[PDB]
Amino acid sequence: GTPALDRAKLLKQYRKARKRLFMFDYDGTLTPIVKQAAIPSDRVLRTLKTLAADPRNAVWIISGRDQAFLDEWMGHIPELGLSAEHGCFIRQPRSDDWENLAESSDMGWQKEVMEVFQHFTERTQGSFIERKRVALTWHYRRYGAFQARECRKMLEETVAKRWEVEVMAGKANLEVRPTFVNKGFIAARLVQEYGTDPAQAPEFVLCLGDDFTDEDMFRALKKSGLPAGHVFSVTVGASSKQTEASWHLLEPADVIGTISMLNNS
Ligand SMILES: [Mg+2]
Repeated sequence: GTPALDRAKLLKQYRKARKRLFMFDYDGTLTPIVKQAAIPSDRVLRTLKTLAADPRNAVWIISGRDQAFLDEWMGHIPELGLSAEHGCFIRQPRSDDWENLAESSDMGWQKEVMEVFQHFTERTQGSFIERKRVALTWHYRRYGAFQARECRKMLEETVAKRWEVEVMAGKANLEVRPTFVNKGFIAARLVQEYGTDPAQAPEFVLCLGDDFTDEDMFRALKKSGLPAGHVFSVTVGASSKQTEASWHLLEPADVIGTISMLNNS
């Protein structure tokens, strides 16, 4: 559990900070979860535009949403940093260049993953491989769970040992993906971009998200080296929710309200 976000504490550090960093998950955080439906309201867009208008602020939207979604709904706010398709497409603040991070990355790890995946596929009836530009996935929905543990172990003693890649399990599913698709990696990278000089660090960081993928960002900020009172990791959810975050807000409405308070600092 966490205490409710201390809004006075937040506002005070915001006003004091000369550089500020915002990292926002989209779905469930800036807007409610719904069953292409979750388009951003005018209020959300206006609030983000006003926040990004301040050159002291670096404002990032970090989403698994398709690149076209973020581009169409938020691209017109030029100061926003956009991360789409789980970290696969990035648009820096004030850049009109979308970058494809897969084509920048050495994907040489895929061959060895395919080798390990073929080994287990030959020994696990009904299993099969799915190949993407970025992620390689071993499906066993059709013993699976045990084989997946064996496979996970083999990937760890080989592929993961020499490639910046991480192993992710699904319900009946083993996926292997570059570290750059991990939100914690993305958050760590955003902070590291300010350099190692402590006087050039952001003095205010607000990091918001609503589910397990966002827990990685909160964990990453614990390793940032930033002064405790400078970082606000906030989960969107119940007060009783176990989280790596330090604070909670109950609903996306409370998120937008909180940003609105800052906009009026
Ligand atoms: Mg979310």
